[PDB]
Amino acid sequence: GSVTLVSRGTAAVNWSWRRVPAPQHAHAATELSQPPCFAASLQSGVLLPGQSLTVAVTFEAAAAGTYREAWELVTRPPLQGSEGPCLTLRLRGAAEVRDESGTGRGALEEALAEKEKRAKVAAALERVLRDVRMPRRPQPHESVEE
Amino acid sequence: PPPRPLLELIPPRDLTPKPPPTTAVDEFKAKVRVIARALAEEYKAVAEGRHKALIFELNRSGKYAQMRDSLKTAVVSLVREKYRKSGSMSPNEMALLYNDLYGSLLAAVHSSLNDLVDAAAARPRAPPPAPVPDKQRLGELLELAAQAEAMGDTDRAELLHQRRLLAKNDAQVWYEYGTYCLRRGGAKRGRAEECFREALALEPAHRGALLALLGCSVAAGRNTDPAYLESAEAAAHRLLDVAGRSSLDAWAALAVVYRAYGEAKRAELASCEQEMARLEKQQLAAAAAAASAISLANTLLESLALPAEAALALELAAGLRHWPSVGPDTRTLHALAGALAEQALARAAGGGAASAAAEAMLTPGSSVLSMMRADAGEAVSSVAAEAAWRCRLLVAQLHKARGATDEAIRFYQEYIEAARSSGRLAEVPLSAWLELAEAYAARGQARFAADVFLLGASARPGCAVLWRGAGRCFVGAEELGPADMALSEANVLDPEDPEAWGWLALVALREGRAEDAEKALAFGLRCGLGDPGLLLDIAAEYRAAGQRRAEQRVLQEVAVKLMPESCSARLLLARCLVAQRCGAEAAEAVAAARQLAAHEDDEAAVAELEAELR
Amino acid sequence: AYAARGQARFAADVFLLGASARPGCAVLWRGAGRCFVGAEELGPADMALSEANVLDPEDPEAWGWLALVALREGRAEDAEKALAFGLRCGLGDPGLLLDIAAEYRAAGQRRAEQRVLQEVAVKLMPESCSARLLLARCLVAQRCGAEAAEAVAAARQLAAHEDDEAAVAELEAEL
Repeated sequence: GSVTLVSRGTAAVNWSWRRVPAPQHAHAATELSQPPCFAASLQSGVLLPGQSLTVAVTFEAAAAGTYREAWELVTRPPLQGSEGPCLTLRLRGAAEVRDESGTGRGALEEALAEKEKRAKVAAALERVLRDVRMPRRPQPHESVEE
Repeated sequence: PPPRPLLELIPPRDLTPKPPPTTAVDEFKAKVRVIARALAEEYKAVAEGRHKALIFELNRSGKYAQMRDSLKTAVVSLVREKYRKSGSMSPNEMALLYNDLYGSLLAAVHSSLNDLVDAAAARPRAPPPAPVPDKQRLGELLELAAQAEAMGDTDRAELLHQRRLLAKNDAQVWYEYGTYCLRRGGAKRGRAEECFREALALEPAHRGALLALLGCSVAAGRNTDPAYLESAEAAAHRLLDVAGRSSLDAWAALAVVYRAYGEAKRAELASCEQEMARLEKQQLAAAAAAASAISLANTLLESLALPAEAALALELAAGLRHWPSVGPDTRTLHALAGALAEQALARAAGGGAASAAAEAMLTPGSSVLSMMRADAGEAVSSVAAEAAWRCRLLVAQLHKARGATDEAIRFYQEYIEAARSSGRLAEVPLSAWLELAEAYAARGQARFAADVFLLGASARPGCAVLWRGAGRCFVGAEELGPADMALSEANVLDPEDPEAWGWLALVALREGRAEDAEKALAFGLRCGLGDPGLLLDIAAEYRAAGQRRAEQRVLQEVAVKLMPESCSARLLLARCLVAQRCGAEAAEAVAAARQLAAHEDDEAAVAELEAELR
Repeated sequence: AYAARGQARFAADVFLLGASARPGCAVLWRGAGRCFVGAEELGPADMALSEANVLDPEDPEAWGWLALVALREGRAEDAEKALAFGLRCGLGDPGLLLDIAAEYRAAGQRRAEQRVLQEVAVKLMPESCSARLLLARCLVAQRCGAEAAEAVAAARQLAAHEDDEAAVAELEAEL
């Protein structure tokens, strides 16, 4: 991610931060916060007046989830007077599995094979029905032949 | 081209295996475990104020300094152990590598401390992440397919079934795919029956060879009009099933197959007589064994219940041979079970042929469903209790009495509350929660459906379909917080579900996280995203918040999914706002032209005027 | 000369002749493995190439040929490790990577298909590699973000047949 933050106010402050997890429902049976998805090395830095600091955030994923881990807690010993003592920062990390369905097609043409087999079964019906044809024709003949 | 005087195996056999060195990681884990136990002791000694006090006291006492020294030595060893690739060594990559080693350190610490974390009295929530190449996802794939079927996500369920089929191609997975194909519909039953055939050919499974017989019995009665020859092989197939167990209840089950077979009443009667003899022998043996230390109707009940588990509604044949058990047996609760079976058959018939619920409701108006086993336990067996439970569920399902969604809510609430009081919440099918939520959504209230989905999730935390439905209902009720919240929980619980990603993208758009919405939409687009309504709402939110290229992409996906739904008008409006796509403007004027509605053609004329302007 | 001739097995023969004469020379073993791959003698190819990179590491050609043998054997994990080691090395041969990407196309594991394909694109941009890149992206998923860039590359490539393919790919991207 590499989020950048800029100071102003002619005051130097110690940039520390805390990680508050997403507040999952009472019934949620997931622990997606104890192993930190997002990690940074510039933690607990120092910010001088009129300076910009860039912090590189690396997102580690163990499954294909949104992994909402709202850092949202930057503390500074002279607590900020800019709309709340602690600033907010919303972190979202999305992973994907890249499902492989190339062979999924392979199962399909079976169903065509059974379409063929269904045709065979229906042809059996034609066999049975045409069985009725053969006895019908000869009956009148012998009478007029005699 | 002269050949070798020697062979090809002449190169020396060095035979050098490749072992991975990982000792430093284990040393770090052990040292961290010891340090963490000491830290826990200090934590017990002396809330967030407690944590601040503990860090301050550690700094003051200097135990933190010894921590730093020992951990510094350990981390130096770890870095030398793992990170020694080196290379170009640019500063941005250096920051990235520092982040990598820091994340590895925290991962190692968490892995080491997971023992104590689990041992803690707090409820152990296992992390959902199970990244697996289908080596173990089997079984869980069946569960996901079951949830998809419960919600009606047919294509996703079929894809999961085909995935497990490719993974294992075993008899039982073939059987599961065939059963799901049965549940899909009457047309799919041919595929279902031959998947049964594939499983049978692979293995003559005991549970197998009965489903194929059921499909054969379904033939010659199906709406697709199969002939008698299709059901002809059923007798032989179920005779082989009987040979699977020659002197068991499966034989009485196959007696139903003879009964279905025409002009075989003599063989059916002989089979019934010998089945009665075998049942009497078994009962006498049981009585003698108990002393030293009916059944036919129950068998017909179970052999009716299995096709009730299947999608077939033709176990009415099993019912028809049920009660004709010569002489009315002791009614007990078997009669009530038979009445439950015939009610289930009636509801299945109504499902098979639409508009049948109007006459279905005629019987439960009076003297049907045991009045829910006299509406009380009183002096009755647990069979009667579960019969009353199921009767309540069926009555509530019987919407079409007069459409009284209110009494539908009342009886769904009664059913789920009885389940909760008995403690068997998980036993409630997901179809019940889906029906209750749909009934609430039918009325003006959506938050009620949201909370009933939440109740379902509480009952079944493992399932993610309930959470995703909760997210849908929260979106409908416009509670963005809980919407994104439960949708994220559902997505993490079950990935590979495009609906969850699409809903997440919608909520992100509404909250204003444009980049999050783009990512979620892209992931869902890589996945299925069959539902057109989600994409249409995404396009509407985009119309509200710019991003005309995203508008165009989403609406093009809508157009590809569905030809004539006048989404071409939105296509044309978006590319007129873009104002460079006159060719597609004319194309979509033609799209409306063969869409052919009066209002659609008036809008087409307006769009044509706009295109002429552009 | 024998590779120009039909039976590249003869070129494999003289390559092991150089190898038998001087076991130390890894180049002879590497070429012999190349010719077994050409002749589809996968077993001897694997053995010769394994002995070659044992004799001499830091040979990205040998690593890539090993990866090709692994892919045609179906040991995808071993192929992935081989490509990782080759990328630690140079891997300057474009044809080997193209064949690797083809074997991925035939075997699945599409993410590796792109890894190899952007590797090829970096190695040689004007070789119509972006056409195959767009094909891979489209078949994997709806990734119009990269599909547009691939279509632009195909358009700027400016060959007649490549432009027909580019038009087809652009129609797919619109889909």
